[PDB]
Amino acid sequence: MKFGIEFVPNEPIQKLCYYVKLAEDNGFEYCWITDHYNNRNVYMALTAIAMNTNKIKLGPGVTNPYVRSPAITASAIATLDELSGGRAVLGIGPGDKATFDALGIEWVKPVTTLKESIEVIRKLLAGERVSYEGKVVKIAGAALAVKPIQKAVPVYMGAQGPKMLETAGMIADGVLINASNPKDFEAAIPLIKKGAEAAGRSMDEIDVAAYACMSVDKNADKAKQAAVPVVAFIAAGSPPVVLERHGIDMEKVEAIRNALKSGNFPEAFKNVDDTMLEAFSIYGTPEDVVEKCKKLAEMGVTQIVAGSPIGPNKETAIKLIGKKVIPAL
Amino acid sequence: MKFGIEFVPNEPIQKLCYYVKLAEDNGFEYCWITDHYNNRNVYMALTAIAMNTNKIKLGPGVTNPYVRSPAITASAIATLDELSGGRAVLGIGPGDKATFDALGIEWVKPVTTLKESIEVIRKLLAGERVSYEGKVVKIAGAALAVKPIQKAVPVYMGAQGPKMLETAGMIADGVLINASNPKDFEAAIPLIKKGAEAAGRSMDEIDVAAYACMSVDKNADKAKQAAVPVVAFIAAGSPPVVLERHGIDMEKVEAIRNALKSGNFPEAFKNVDDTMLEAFSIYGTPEDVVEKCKKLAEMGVTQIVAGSPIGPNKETAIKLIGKKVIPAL
Repeated sequence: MKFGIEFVPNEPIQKLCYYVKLAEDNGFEYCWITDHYNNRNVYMALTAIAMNTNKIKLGPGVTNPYVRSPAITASAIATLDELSGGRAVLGIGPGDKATFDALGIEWVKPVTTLKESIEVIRKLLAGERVSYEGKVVKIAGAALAVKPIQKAVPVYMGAQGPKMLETAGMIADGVLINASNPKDFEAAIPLIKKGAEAAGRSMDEIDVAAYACMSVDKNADKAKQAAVPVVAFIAAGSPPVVLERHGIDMEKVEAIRNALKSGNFPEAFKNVDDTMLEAFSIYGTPEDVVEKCKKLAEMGVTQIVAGSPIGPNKETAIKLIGKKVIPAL
Repeated sequence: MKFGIEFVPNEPIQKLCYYVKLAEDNGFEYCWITDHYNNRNVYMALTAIAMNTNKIKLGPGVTNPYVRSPAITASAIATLDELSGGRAVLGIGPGDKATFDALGIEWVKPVTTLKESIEVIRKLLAGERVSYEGKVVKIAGAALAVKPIQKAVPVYMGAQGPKMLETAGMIADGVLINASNPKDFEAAIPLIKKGAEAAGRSMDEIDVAAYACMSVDKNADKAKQAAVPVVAFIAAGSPPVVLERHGIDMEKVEAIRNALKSGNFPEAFKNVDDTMLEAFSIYGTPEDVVEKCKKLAEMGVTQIVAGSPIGPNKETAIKLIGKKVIPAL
């Protein structure tokens, strides 16, 4: 089992560089940085991280086709790959309507746009002069001067829905699924396989990654309490099918929704229950978390991403995962 | 007279960082990095430059509203300003049709779009929650979490045309004019002044920058020969009015145009003449260049940007400008 780590660049970049180097020292193999217009710029953060690291793979987790031209995304990735000596990965998903509403961007045909953007990005990274008359993406004579070090930079698709999961099976090197529980992967991974089989691919060529809420502490209950804020947001944002799959109490989900939309975070967290914590986070002592990670592997997960909060104290939790979780997996 | 320096990030970023640190050591006050999708990413380059420098102001020269959301541009600038301790500058212009044709981007109302984008970027950088119903740019509830250190990051507009120059006079902190000869500023600066007066502003609040082709060498003729390739491109791309102002031989301009569009650089360079070099570059010994810079200051130029080639050898020329040009001005 390979481990990744996820951060929002919402603190000074020097602090983030400390966390990622600490993660590298502790045997994490992937560093995923979120890409939201309101925070520190993802590629500037990744440049600093590359300068402070040596071996960990790193990239946006995830960017999207809309906030920058896919041609800009390609050369940003090539730049990262050069600086890092061949360690770049491209995490890319469809984005979200709330963001694009605020920025005045039309969310055109997200599944098609993501596929066409990935094809164009890969052709540019391969050094091709690109003429591409897509249904959405239209390129006429574009060519990079900047070149990656890797022959093919791996592309990980953010995928939550069936059509996106099947598309990832056909074209992606990895899949970032926002889930933490085996039931979710029992359902998701067959859809990826359907796409792999349609494309004549083996699942061996696809890294199925759990983009998980993780909270690890020597005290199981402190780990549980630290996962509550993130789980509140995950439950509030979960589609019906996910809430049905885990038997979540919908009246509690509505209480969380109302509290979050007025910013009453204490009130929202009051409504998180044990069912929600077991469904939407990997939490507990190291021994607890190792067992949970094993049951995800049994469903076909091949990368676990230690996502927020990581633990009650991120510094402490990164070290504890490195000493008593990663070596066991 | 303040000095800037311009680079294309078309080599490994470490080499660029050496040049910019060398420029800082030699008394340059501004560093302008070009923003084109085919090269290394401008903000990744600027991050590395910021880490290798201390005092020089730095930013894109120039970005545009189209290749990234203006909200992304705002947080990229804020991120740069934070990393650099308050040294960011935002160079921004309209872009160009050739690029946007290749990327599938419609070049909507260049002057209006640039004005609205600047207004939005400034409101975002000021910490405002932005609802902006522009003729082109439409923002609904966007807000940054990242903050610059400067209260107002200076905005320099790239401006070549009359409407853009007048707009820059009304709204910009500085103007980047792609010209090297006093005749061009004699014509341009009154248009900026027209806008400043319409907005009730003093020209004291506007840094008029000559975004110049510069070539300095202890041997005047080596300096002249090093300027030929850039001057060939400037002459080929100049609007009629500029070629008319300098009495350029249009037949040589056409020979240059045909050679460049087939990539015959030797043939294009054969057609560059003394008239073109005097009109489109600041070249010669340090003594020559000092006098030429003084005649630009007399027209109202307050920053000279040492643009490509800088000299026959960039390292040698940066040092020579620092020792025998900047101190004299």
